[PDB]
Amino acid sequence: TVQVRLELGHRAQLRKKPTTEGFTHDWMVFVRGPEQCDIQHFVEKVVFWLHDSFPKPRRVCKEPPYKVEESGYAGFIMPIEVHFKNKEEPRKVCFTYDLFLNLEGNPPVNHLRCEKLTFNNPTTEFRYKLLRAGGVMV
Amino acid sequence: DTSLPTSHTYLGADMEEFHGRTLHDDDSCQVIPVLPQVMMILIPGQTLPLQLFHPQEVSMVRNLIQKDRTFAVLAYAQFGTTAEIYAYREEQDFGIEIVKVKAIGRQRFKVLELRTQSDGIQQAKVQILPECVLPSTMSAVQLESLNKCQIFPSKPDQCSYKWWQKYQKRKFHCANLTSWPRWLYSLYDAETLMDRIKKQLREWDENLKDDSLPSNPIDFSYRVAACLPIDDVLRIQLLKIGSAIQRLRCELDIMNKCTSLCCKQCQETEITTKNEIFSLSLCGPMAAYVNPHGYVHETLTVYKACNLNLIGRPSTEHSWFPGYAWTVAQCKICASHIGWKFTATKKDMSPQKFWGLTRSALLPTI
Ligand SMILES: O=C1C[C@]2(CCN(S(=O)(=O)NC3CCN(CCNC(=O)c4cccc(-c5cn6cc(C(=O)NC7CCC7)ccc6n5)c4)CC3)C2)C(=O)N1
Ligand SMILES: [Zn+2]
Repeated sequence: TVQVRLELGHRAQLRKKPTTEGFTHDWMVFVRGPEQCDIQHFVEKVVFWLHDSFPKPRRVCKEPPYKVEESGYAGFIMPIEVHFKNKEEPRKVCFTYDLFLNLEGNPPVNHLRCEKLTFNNPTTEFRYKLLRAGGVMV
Repeated sequence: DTSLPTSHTYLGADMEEFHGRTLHDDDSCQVIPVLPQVMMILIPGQTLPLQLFHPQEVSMVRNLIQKDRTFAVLAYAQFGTTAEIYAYREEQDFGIEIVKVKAIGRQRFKVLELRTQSDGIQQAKVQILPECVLPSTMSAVQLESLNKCQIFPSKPDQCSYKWWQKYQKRKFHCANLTSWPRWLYSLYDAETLMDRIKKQLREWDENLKDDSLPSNPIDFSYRVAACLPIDDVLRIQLLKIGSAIQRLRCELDIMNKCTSLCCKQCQETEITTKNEIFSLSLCGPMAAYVNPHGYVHETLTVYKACNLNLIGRPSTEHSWFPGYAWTVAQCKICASHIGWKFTATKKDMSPQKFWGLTRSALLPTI
């Protein structure tokens, strides 16, 4: 069995100069995984789902860093898909990141959520790539 | 003006500066921290600006400024480049202790081991690679009686066929003592290769000053490699080469061969051609800049771009080039973020427009 950590996060800051479109905050969501691990060893790509109000609702990042820098006026629930090079399920993992912006004139919002994921039946090359990334076999 | 872009004023106005130099002797084993968010292949002499926001990277950079002001950037690894911090500033941004720094690539190295740490400061066991300096190719084939005729009166027809023919005839007169002609030895001479590379650069930039380029073959070669629109594999090959002459010859070969840059996503759409490249910065046509969120892009400046489309209205909120407003630009075929178009805020400014394309989205083609 293989047990690997992941870390999702986002930041949001009030725009000092509101734009003509009416946007008041700048927000960035990023998937980086745990501390000091090249996720690319086992993640083929990452998919970011944005509110349809944004143009190009579906963003794709095929190499790290995996991110979506954007501007807006309101938050939402943002789906994220992390697809691995796994040869069998789990081949993809879905998260529902609560993307929220800082209102109430508080200091800018910064959020980090840590999660744990499981893979089964790892092969020798699978274990090799996980150890390249630092994954731990349990 | 061409000095403004290198100032990186968009980051901030005042930042503590450290003018000291930290060097590591050759073939010496070191233990160096590794920055996790830098995948760039830092070349010696290239400026790396960063805006660290991670809770632990702030602590690591604080320890670095406390001691030795140096970290590592792996050639994402078996090779990497050390970066020496030279500008520093703290701020409270995004609700976090954010640290804005500027460093310079200093030394190449080979990776021996990568060991993690409890705090997360990945320590690399580092071997400092050397700079192989060779004497003149005529050093072994020389006549003492002619040692006087090795320093030439001046370097003023002039700066053309005359001076260079005389240079070849005088400094490589002993080729006849060997089985090889003088013009062969001319191909392994630092001065001639540097002059040819300078001719190519001047072809790129008609407003190029000789004083702007280093007179040292090593520094000149590193600057040339830093300013070429090339891929990652060639960057690694250039870093691996330890002899200045070999690097200069490789750079000349690349410059001769390279013709155009295509969309790294489409792979068949051309965006720009090497003849349209131009330098708006003393650093060179290509330089590294950070976006508002702290991530780094290598931008190359051109007069014109092909198959490009713009989004938004030019703004000067965080422009990398003062006096210019940026509009996000992308390849119209696929909309991938290729770069931006910079337009003049004033009307009496030269040029009135140009483009800056991120190297991370450009694929050179031959
Ligand atoms: O020259 C240089 C350059 C830089 C300075 C800048 N950089 S950068 O470009 O790299 N970084 C970033 C890259 C991203 N850029 C913006 C991207 N988006 C756009 O353009 C764009 C265009 C058209 C429409 C929209 C849009 C956003 N919407 C939000 C909402 C919303 O909130 N809905 C809520 C209701 C519940 C959810 C609704 C509709 C909507 N429509 C967005 C900003 C800059 C480097 C430098 O430092 N020097
Ligand atoms: Zn494209």
